[PDB]
Amino acid sequence: LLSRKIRDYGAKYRGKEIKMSTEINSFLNLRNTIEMRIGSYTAFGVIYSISMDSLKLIFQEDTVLPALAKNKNLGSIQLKKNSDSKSSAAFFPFLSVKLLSASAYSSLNKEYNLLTLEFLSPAPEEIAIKVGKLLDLKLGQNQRIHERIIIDKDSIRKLKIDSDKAFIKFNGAKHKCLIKDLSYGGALVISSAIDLIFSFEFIEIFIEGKSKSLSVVFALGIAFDEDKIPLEYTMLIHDYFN
Ligand SMILES: Nc1nc2c(ncn2[C@@H]2O[C@@H]3COP(=O)(O)O[C@H]4[C@@H](O)[C@H](n5cnc6c(=O)[nH]c(N)nc65)O[C@@H]4COP(=O)(O)O[C@H]3[C@H]2O)c(=O)[nH]1
Ligand SMILES: Nc1nc2c(ncn2[C@@H]2O[C@@H]3COP(=O)(O)O[C@H]4[C@@H](O)[C@H](n5cnc6c(=O)[nH]c(N)nc65)O[C@@H]4COP(=O)(O)O[C@H]3[C@H]2O)c(=O)[nH]1
Ligand SMILES: [Cl-]
Repeated sequence: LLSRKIRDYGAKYRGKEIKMSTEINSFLNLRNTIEMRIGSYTAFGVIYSISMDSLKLIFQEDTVLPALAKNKNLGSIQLKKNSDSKSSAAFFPFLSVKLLSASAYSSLNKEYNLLTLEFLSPAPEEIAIKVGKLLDLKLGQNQRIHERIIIDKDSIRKLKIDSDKAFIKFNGAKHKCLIKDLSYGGALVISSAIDLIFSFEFIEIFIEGKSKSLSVVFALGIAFDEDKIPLEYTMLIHDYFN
């Protein structure tokens, strides 16, 4: 019944995911740090996204990925509940996984792998049913699923960007703007539907998007083109939550 609903969501949402943020971890009661075991080898990584029967994990390069290859691309992971507890009660049993895919990328002169891992036995049903509900909301595009990061003294310190200064380009002209908020999928900027390019100085990152709201200086809401978002931007937002 619950099992059946989870099987239906598995089929419906094959290939889809929910990116992690503070509010998602809170809802799911799932810590974002996770231990992988490959025989007696062990390493901690961070969850990037979760799906109905798989999840994506970030590790440093030259750690888990070669270790998995030596073990026929099988390992086990331990999900923990969203607390600092060291009690047995905070942990789910280790679950068997198999590596489906991996990519390589850079951050701050350090190299990382993003690993897609499939559960070889049922994920905890309490988590699976909530991931399916989040995927229903993502499909609908009727309400927000993630928090937006408001740009202020505290968040600018945590984000790996230097300031609130950015640029908006549209109709062959580039204007200054101030970033007011950021999220995985867009931004609100202030300055003085249309296609545009949002950019800011970084290690200039350019993101193509479309206007969604304007209101009066002018506050402009932007939806980044969903299939084109630079991995470096996505990881900047993920880093903020981690
Ligand atoms: N198309 C589009 N327009 C957007 C989007 N984000 C903001 N806006 C526009 O900007 C207005 C201000 O949004 P806010 O200051 O975040 O203030 C919002 C926010 O606090 C809240 N709100 C509305 N929808 C949601 C939602 O799905 N989730 C959450 N958490 N808050 C929401 O209600 C307030 C007023 O909402 P509105 O009267 O609708 O007024 C919204 C709406 O016209 C977006 O993703 N898409
Ligand atoms: N940081 C930031 N991102 C922005 C802003 N405006 C749009 N976006 C981004 O653009 C995505 C798609 O906007 P939508 O197509 O209007 O699709 C929106 C819209 O239909 C609705 N929605 C969300 N918030 C509001 C709101 O305040 N008011 C209204 N009327 N609808 C909202 O829910 C859908 C999904 O919202 P999200 O998952 O947040 O996904 C939003 C968000 O990632 C902005 O002011 N700041
Ligand atoms: Cl997502």
